[PDB]
Amino acid sequence: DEIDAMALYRAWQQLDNGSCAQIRRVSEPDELRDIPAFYRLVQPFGWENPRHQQALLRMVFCLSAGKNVIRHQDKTTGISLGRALANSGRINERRIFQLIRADRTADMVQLRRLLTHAEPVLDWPLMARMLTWWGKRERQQLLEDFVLTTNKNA
Amino acid sequence: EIDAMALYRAWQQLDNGSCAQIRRVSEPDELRDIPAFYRLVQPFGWENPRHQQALLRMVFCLSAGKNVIRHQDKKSEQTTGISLGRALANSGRINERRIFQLIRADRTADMVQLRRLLTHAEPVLDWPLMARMLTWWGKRERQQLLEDFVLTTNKN
Amino acid sequence: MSNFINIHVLISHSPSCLNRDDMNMQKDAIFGGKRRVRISSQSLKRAMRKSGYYAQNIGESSLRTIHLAQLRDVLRQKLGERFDQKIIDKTLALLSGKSVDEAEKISADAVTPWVVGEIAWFCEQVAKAEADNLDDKKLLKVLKEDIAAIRVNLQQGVDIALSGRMATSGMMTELGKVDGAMSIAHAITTHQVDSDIDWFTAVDDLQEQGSAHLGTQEFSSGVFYRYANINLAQLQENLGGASREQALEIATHVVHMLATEVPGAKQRTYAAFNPADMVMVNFSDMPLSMANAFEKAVKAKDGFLQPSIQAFNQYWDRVANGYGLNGAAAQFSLSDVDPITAQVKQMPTLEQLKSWVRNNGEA
Amino acid sequence: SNFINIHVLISHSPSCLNRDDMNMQKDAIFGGKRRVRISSQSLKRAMRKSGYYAQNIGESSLRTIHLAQLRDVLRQKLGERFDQKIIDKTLALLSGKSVDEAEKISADAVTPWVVGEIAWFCEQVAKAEADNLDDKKLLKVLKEDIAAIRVNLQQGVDIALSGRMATSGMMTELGKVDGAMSIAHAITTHQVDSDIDWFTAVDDLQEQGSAHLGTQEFSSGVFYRYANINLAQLQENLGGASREQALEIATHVVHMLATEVPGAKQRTYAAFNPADMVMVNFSDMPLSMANAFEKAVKAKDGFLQPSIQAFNQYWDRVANGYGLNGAAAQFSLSDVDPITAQVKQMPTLEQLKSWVRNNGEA
Amino acid sequence: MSNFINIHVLISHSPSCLNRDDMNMQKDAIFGGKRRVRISSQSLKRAMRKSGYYAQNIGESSLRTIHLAQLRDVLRQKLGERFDQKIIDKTLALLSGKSVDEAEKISADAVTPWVVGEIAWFCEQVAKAEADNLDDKKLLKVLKEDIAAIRVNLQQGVDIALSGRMATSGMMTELGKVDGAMSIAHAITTHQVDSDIDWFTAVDDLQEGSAHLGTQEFSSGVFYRYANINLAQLQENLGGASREQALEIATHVVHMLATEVPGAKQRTYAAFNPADMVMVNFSDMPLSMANAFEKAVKAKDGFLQPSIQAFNQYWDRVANGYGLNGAAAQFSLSDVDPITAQVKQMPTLEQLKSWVRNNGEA
RNA sequence: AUAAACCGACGGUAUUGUUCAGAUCCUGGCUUGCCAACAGGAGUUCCCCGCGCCAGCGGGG
Repeated sequence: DEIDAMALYRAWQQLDNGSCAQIRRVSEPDELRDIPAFYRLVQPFGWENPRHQQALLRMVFCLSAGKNVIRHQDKTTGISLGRALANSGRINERRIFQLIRADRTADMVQLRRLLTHAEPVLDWPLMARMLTWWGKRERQQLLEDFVLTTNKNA
Repeated sequence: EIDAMALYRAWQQLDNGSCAQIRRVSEPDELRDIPAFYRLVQPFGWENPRHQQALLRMVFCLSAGKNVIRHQDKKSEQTTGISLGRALANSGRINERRIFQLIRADRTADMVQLRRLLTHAEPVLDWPLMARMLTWWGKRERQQLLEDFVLTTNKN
Repeated sequence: MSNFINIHVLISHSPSCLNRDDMNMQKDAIFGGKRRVRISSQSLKRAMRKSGYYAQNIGESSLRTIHLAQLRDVLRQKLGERFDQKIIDKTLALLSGKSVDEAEKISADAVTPWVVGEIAWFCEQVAKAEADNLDDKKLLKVLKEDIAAIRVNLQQGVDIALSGRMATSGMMTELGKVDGAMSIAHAITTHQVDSDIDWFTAVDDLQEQGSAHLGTQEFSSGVFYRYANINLAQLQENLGGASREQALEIATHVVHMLATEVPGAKQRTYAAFNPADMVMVNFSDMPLSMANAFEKAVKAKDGFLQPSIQAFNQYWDRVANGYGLNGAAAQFSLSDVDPITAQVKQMPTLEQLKSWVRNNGEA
Repeated sequence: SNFINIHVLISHSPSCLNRDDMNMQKDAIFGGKRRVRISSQSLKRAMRKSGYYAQNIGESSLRTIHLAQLRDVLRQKLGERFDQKIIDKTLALLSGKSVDEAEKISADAVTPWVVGEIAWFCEQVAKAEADNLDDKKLLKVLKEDIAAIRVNLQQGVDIALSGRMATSGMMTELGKVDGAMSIAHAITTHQVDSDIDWFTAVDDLQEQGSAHLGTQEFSSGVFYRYANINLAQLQENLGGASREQALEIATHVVHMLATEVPGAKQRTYAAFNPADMVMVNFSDMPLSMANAFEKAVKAKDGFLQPSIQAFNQYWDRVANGYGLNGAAAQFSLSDVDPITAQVKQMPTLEQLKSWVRNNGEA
Repeated sequence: MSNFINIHVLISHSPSCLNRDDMNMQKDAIFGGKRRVRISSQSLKRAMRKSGYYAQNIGESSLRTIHLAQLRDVLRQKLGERFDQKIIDKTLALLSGKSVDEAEKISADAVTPWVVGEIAWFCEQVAKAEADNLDDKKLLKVLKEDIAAIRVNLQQGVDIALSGRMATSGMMTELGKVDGAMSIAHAITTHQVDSDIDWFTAVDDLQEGSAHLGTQEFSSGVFYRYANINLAQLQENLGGASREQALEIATHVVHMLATEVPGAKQRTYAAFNPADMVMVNFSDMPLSMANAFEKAVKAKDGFLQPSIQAFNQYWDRVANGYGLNGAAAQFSLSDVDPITAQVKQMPTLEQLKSWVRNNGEA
């Protein structure tokens, strides 16, 4: 039983402009593997255990949108990514259809572009767990949350 | 179907003439031109092409010098041997940005850079590990090299 | 092996939207656990019926409708100089089961394919009621004996002889039931597809340039695999005992259409007018689809086309050798390839392939 | 061994080879997971009504049962229940040629349903001789029955292999002919993602236009067909009967399983796919290999390959544990192979049928 | 072999962003498993309509809008001296429904292309309708008789005759539905493109210290544009116009497709490049040469030359395999020797245009 | 040879027509890669042919 802490987020907040600049300048998570500042960032949590590597790549990749793109808000349960993107009001549901139909690296890319455009508020550990698994049910649940919230706030 | 450490040993025992012929080479493709290479690498992989590229890489690295790459067996406490990244980091003479450029290089170029690093580093490492990484030399191996270096410096 | 003729087509399409959902999304289907873009077989069929090539080489297509109030006017226009309006009304009334009122709008049970030739024929046959009066059920019983005589008039149909029809009401439920004769599959891509979205706007000349919410249109390119199959005997029967050679000519027309015709959906704005890159035809005792050649979604080496051709040929070799099939098999490809094996004869042009079909695979 | 086991893995392109009363694909829950199903009756009809069946079984040399050959035996099997004169009367009414006139070819054994029916006829002509209605008078009232058995006496192999024809003039309990081949429900080896085709019907006279809407469920998938053949029962219902002939029929069954497909919506979806794998194995007891896919197969590179793999891997550990023994042969279109030998690998289907025809001997 | 005229254009563009997303992303499309930079057909068409060349050689473009309140005032201004305002209001109300007047904002269902000529003609008709007290239904019945007379007005609004018009409300649903006549594809690059990212800043002249940041996606690329004109449909849409009259419009479309570039980000990315290849061929069946680049072209000496080469080779393969469709003519600025011989090589563009004017002859 | 046996849920169907994502923007300022160094000991140079041979000289590849 090993969980990635929320400390990562805090670390990302506290990290210098240089390394964050190196990280933001990235197209794909493998190119995130390419840069050293990433390894220096993600070691404590950590990177040296392959069970965690994919999850860390996704999480850090999403955070790489910007220092204050993903806004953490404490909670019964906190606001989910679907609810967040829906509350933002800037996102069109078709692009989320795209997101659910995307494959491998592409989806993450599509996800990042959304975050930058959304400036969402959400409970970071939830998004962290969903990125940890990112199965079919995470996708489906994301779309469900978005559609239901948008339908409930129209 | 795997290349042994014997090659390294062979490289150690080979005379100065052939070593001189091999050492003065710019690219791994240019290594094909000289016969002493064929004589050296004959037992291990020719004519099975699956090893050829790898061999070209390995010998090329070895072509850095007779005692540039210092071999050290893995300690029973170590569980894994000292890696190329950890070696280059421990040497202290190498700057990380050149390993960045090493990860950004393509085909022959990277080997050119790698050899140039070894001569400047005089690293100690477990040769089978370096051989194993050189056999494939995929993106993951490169990135792993960088991992070892950066992580070694940051942690120690 | 010479009753069924199998048509396989590999055709690559540039970015387009050839068939839509109820949400205006690209029709898709899951094959081998991977998403494939799909084109409806009904779409291909109608695309063929309403094509210019069909009009030039096969003839006039059937008129499918429920509106008998318009159909009576059409039939009165095209058959008025040959028959009396009351006779036509009684004819259409007998066939459909509804009554021709001279009203504005009376509808049928469902969409029905009508061919004017067989209707004229039924006018001639119901003109025998102008003779010594037979009861309509009597006349029906008379017509029941010789169905072939009715199917001879279906040579002005053919699309009905190919795709069949079903009647629920009228006299057509007992005289117009056509079963065969062409089995066509839904065109699916040989590879996995992630559909793109066109985010468009509409500039208002009296307000724009200004802000606006955007619209979406799902589109994608892809290498489609079309399959068709013709039961020659059933076609001959459907045309009233027509000769085999005739059925083979029609078959060649089907080959050409399946190789060239593309559904006109979104073509004004996307224009994916691409010809087939491969067309193979093989005669067999039993229908055979090569869809399982793409059960494992082909992955792009130099595009999706070449590995699709390659996979197709490999799977065809495996199946052919495994089940000991002996055609009568010919392949036409635009690309230079390494295909095999004898005797799947390579045809340099499409017309040579069609000619090879016309001569019953021996040419 | 007495039983022949036929296992087929066959992939189908997007289609709908079997519907329920609400125009939806037939399914079945296996291992807690939904599987698309093709009912056994659909497969068995697709076989029994096929042209191959009509060629190799509809026109077999053993389809005609000549009653004149069964003169002696029928006399000694029914001598306990009826008198000889009654039997001779019945045969004379059924053939209908009286003379004996020994064919010089008197059979050794008789098919059960035959003695079952002609016994009934014996009873009827007995009570008819007691009433008494003359031969013509009673032959008038037994017309449909006599014709009904007369058509059945010319379809021996069809009845022996597939059973009676759901409307055969059979009455007695022995007239209930089962077997000799058992066809199982074909289920998918994996969990299926069903697609919904959303179609319209264009009106050529109002293309503006209000569209006629409709839906139809369809799905592609790798199905596992199972079937078995009871050779003893096949020999008994053709009795007869040499084992070699029964094997010769078994080959036809193998071929039909490897090739034949139901015709449901094949005019619009055309799932004319051939079997990608088929294994035959002799046994003292019939066993399906369905539990190979009890845990739903998940797609690595398609559903076909991991299905083949799952099947073989199941056969490896499970085969010897159960009473499978030998012998077995497998015809497929793709490696790998089962690590276990004693399962001969056949390059073509014809070699496999030839293997079956020689009682599994190499 | 002369109803359809096919236009193929190869045009190379310097680093730019000619078509954008709603998120400042370059429009793209996946072809042959590779990403291509895309320019939407709508962008090309509008880029043609609002071009000065169109204004000089074809005429005035249509007014596409929903705001019937603005259009009311416009029609009152341009048709004020020729017609009564009572008639204009009623006409506009009849075509869409139902403006009347005095409303600050009247909006139709969707953006509609309006030409003032059609509206004036309709005013001439409804004037008679008001004179003889014809019911609007009867007026519709009369107008529906001769649609060609309505289509004659599209000579002052050719972009509708080329791009078509859809109507939902008003009488336009019965009289204004226009099909064809020009089919244009989305422009895609013949090669794979990894889009570059420009990292720009905004210097505050009142501060020397911290950085601003901005990202703009851009790329250079060799685009393949395909167009197709159905001449018969074009003549029909213009009210039975002569073929000679349609071919001129066709030539103008060739010129615009060869020269016109969308004005997106051209102030910062001046990508004003002419086409390097323009081939036009007459066929009775529409043919796109997009599959020449399914196998994405790889740069030898740039992308342009191997694009021309691949194009020519594919055209040769299609020509040989499917037979020669009809007359063909090519115009290039490149050092590439053509391989197929049945295509007339044109030194200059105006010679190609002249070749098209004469129906593909000399 | 089991509420078993024998045992199709079947046939018919375009989802279609219209649509720029547009306009504004320096990534700027500061940096030695320096210190030490014979390439010299060595006649091996792998296969034939001719003539010598306390020596070796040649001809081909």
